Amino acid sequence: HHEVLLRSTETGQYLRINPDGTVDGTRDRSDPGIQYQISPEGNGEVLLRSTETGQYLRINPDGTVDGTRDRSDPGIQYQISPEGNGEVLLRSTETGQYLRINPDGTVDGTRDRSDPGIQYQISPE
Repeated sequence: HHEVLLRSTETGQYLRINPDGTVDGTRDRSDPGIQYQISPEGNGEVLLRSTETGQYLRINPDGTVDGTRDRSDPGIQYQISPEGNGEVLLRSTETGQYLRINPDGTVDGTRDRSDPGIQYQISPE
């Protein structure tokens, strides 16, 4: 299905959207909530849709991260920005916040371009 995994370059943790719409990080490569489809929006924007539950990764204005079913719900548009050597940043267009996965497996938004938790590998399933 051309699914991809979104993996922290820092810790190797995978971004997971859970059936309850919560989002966190896990090392469990077998978890069904870590597969995504990149949804082209055009103009350099994409949505990141969890395949198991059809939810889009959302970064909320308050800096919290969760999932949503509704593609018009803002906060779900991203710019995938290559850094080099196959590492990328995932920048939410609405607010300009980067998607951050922290070493403890919590996931939130940040503007700190230097934070080690905003770098990802995107790999084919």
